[PDB]
Amino acid sequence: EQSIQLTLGPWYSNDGKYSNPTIPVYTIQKTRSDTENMVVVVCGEGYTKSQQGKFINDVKRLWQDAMKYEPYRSYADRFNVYALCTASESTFDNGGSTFFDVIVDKYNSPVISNNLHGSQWKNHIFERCIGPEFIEKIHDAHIKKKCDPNTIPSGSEYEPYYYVHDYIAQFAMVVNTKSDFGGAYNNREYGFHYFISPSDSYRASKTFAHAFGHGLLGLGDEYSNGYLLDDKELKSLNLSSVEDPEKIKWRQLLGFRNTYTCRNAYGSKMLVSSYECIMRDTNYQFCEVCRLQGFKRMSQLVKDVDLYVATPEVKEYTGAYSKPSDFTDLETSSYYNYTYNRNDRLLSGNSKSRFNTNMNGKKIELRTVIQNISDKNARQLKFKMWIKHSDGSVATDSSGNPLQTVQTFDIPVWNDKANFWPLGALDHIKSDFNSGLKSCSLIYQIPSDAQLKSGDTVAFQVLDENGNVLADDNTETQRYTTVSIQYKFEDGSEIPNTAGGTFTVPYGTKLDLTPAKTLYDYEFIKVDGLNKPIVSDGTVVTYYYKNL
Ligand SMILES: [Zn+2]
Ligand SMILES: [Zn+2]
Repeated sequence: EQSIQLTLGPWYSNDGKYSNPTIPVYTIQKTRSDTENMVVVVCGEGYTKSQQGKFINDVKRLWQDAMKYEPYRSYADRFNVYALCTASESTFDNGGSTFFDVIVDKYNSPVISNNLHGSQWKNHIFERCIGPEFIEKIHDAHIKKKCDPNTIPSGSEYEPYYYVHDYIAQFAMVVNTKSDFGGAYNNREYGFHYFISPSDSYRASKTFAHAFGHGLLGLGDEYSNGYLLDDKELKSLNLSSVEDPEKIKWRQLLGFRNTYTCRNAYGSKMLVSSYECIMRDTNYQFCEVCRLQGFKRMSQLVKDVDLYVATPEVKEYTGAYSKPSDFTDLETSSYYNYTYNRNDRLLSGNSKSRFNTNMNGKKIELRTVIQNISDKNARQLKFKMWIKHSDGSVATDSSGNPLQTVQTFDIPVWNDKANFWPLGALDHIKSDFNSGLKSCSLIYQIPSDAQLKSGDTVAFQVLDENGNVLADDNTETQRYTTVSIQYKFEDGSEIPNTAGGTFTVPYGTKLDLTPAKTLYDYEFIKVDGLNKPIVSDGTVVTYYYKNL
């Protein structure tokens, strides 16, 4: 009941096998209008018509798994996700005719092969054919197509299609295979903004999250080689060749969690902020620099986000890794020595129980990084830190004074926001990493006469100007809860061409999103499940739309 139709001439289907395809559209997630959310369009490669149920379930699995990683998780309910059921004549492994002519080259890179059947512009199909039709028929903006992609253009072959990657934040192509491969194609000046990953490889979800890190978050491969020249140094979001810690772009993050600049290989001139990142090796999480940069990138596409508050940490303050000269050795072994030293001093998250009665007279530091997303309003955050007894009470010194401290930090405006992948940008040239960025450190001396008890821990809060708690000592290990979204007609029927997925949120989160006025041509009636704390797995939020 919901589909788009394409007209593919010889440049896109030279053998005529997909000259006029009908493509069913499935909505996996639609929590707001497409103008308010980041739109993700996923197509299938090497799935025959009878395998489209497998494709939709594969897209839901890979998507739900990608949304478990920060920074994507912080925006999980701000994406609209659509699965386009592109049918191939053959499965990918059987090797016959497929919708996207994907081949795996000698370097294990998956590519759309224009020369497989002579379709000269096959790898331009997303922005010249699928994108404009989807943006006209399905996307809430309903932008009319203005170009015929099968006729010879009189001017630029690229400029008429630049709008496609502003309405569609990302194109993803999932290949029906167990083969292990991954490929990201980002070059907006030449219309490319898609990636190719497999449905069933041993690391399928990890590959998907990594490739999405290039496409959506604008991040580079952290296994990259070479010395970055000035233009490449300024352009890169998460790589650097600056050996001086006083000048490196991410100097404010040094010593925050596992952030210690190091070479990405022996003798390498390419430096990374952490050796343990998914952008270098798919077995890891996103590093703090990738989390910050990716959060900043997505804030440009969903503009109701005001602040980034990295999860604070508490460590015993010994003086180690407290000044730039402590970060001059860039060997990978120096990164690992740094992480062992941090483990030995950690007093937060899973190491909260490492606080003991021998902490009297010792200093402790509450540290985090904050990014202001506003280019207009400066912010003031208040940090509170105290020593709390196992029975909730606040520990005191030998005179009855509580072992508590407070500090206020100013967060400057993000003045350079227009240079950081704003909506409509074709590239990234230069940006000031420190614009709107503030590393916050509260160093408190535990009194020599502190009355410490067995089971005491460090408690803390980060508060906004109105006293709202943005983060606390329970944040790092807080439970996440699974939410399921369902789409129904007024009579209770599941809306055809919907395949409602799940995402996770911090326990107690109140979802406050304005539902889209329409789902396909159905008008919104009501929603059950919003503006109420999510405190159970399998919590269902049901969106009701009126049938035609
Ligand atoms: Zn990569
Ligand atoms: Zn990283």
